Parts: sequence; structure tokens; C-alpha cells
Amino acid sequence: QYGSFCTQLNRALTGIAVEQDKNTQEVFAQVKQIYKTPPIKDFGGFNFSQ
Amino acid sequence: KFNGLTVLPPLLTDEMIAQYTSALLAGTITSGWTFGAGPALQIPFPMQMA
Amino acid sequence: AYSNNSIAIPTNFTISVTTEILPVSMTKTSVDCTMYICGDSTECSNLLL
Ligand SMILES: *[C@@H]1O[C@H](CO)[C@@H](O[C@@H]2O[C@H](CO)[C@@H](O)[C@H](O)[C@H]2NC(C)=O)[C@H](O)[C@H]1NC(C)=O
Ligand SMILES: *[C@@H]1O[C@H](CO)[C@@H](O)[C@H](O)[C@H]1NC(C)=O
Ligand SMILES: *[C@@H]1O[C@H](CO)[C@@H](O)[C@H](O)[C@H]1NC(C)=O
Repeated sequence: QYGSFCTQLNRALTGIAVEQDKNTQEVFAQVKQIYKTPPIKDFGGFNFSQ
Repeated sequence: KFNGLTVLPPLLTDEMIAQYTSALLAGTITSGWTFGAGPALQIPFPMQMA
Repeated sequence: AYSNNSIAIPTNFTISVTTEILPVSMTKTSVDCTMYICGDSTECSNLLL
């Protein structure tokens, strides 16, 4: 009988949970494919091994 | 893990977000920005700095 | 692959238009305690004040 105070917290709280998935999806998902570095890694001096 | 409290994992596992990071690093050194603006291209890195 | 003396120059172009959606305003609303918490009630209105 206290009302819908219970649900509003749950539904509102879940919004942040779904929000996090949308945050990461729009940060790292910037390419429509997958790229692999070439086997030989001669880059004219630069070392990317780090 | 207390009462009524729970935690859900991120959308992308760290083992997977590394996949996006690997692709972006692999695509940036082998195709400059060309992969972002269209298909990736073979522009070698030593001259890409130029 | 890679090559010290290699290049890449586009020989053609394609014009593209993309749509970006941005909200600029939301429905403005106003609420009144004198009518919300208490409805045309003298005793309730007196208690509220
Ligand atoms: C990795 O980057 C560094 C940049 O200098 C280089 O690795 C060095 O290689 C020399 C040659 O044996 C070593 O004495 C150094 O200890 C290495 N590290 C550093 C920090 O100097 C190299 O250009 C790149 N390639 C490799 C395989 O390390
Ligand atoms: C690039 O590397 C090749 C090795 O195949 C070398 O012959 C060439 O001289 C290098 N370019 C420059 C500008 O040093
Ligand atoms: C560029 O691409 C368009 C695509 O239809 C084509 O009609 C045009 O002939 C191309 N330009 C050249 C110089 O090939």
C-alpha cells in the first residue's frame, strides 16, 4: 500500500545499468571489422611492441 | 554480496575490449586513418608520419 | 604489408550526408503544492503553510 515507490527505484536504477553498456559500445566500437598486425613488424625503426 | 544487492559485469569483457583495442592499434599503424574514413589501405607507417 | 617508398592517394571521391539528432528542449511543466498535496482543503492548506 506504500505505492509505486518500490518500482520507480528499480526501473530507474536499471537505467544506469543499461547506460553503461551504451557507454562502452560507443567508445571502443569504432570499426566495422577486425584488423590484425602483419607478422613481420619492420616499421622503419619505430617499436610498437610496448 | 550482501542482501538485496548485486553487481553485473560490463557489456564487454576485458578479454574482449582488448579485441577492439587490438584492432584499432592494428588498423592505425597499417592504414593510418584510411580505415576510419572508408576501407583500410596499405600505407606504410614510416611514410605515414610524413 | 609495408614499404618505405609506398604511397596511397585517392583517385575518386564520394559525397555523403549523415544525420545527427540533438535534443534542444523538453516539455516544460509547472506544479502547485496548494493543489497537489492538498486538494481545495482548508485544514490541509493551513497545515501545509
Ligand atoms: C623496441 O624498442 C626499443 C627502442 O629503443 C628497442 O629495443 C632496444 O634494443 C636494444 C638493442 O638490443 C636493447 O639494448 C635495448 O635494451 C632495447 N630496449 C630499450 C628500451 O632500449 C628496439 O628498437 C625495439 N625492438 C626490440 C626488439 O626491442
Ligand atoms: C626502406 O627499407 C628498405 C628495405 O627493404 C630499404 O631498401 C630502403 O632503403 C628503406 N628506405 C629508406 C628511405 O631508407
Ligand atoms: C568516380 O566514381 C564514379 C562513381 O559512379 C564514376 O561515375 C566516375 O567515372 C569515377 N571517376 C573516374 C575518374 O573514374
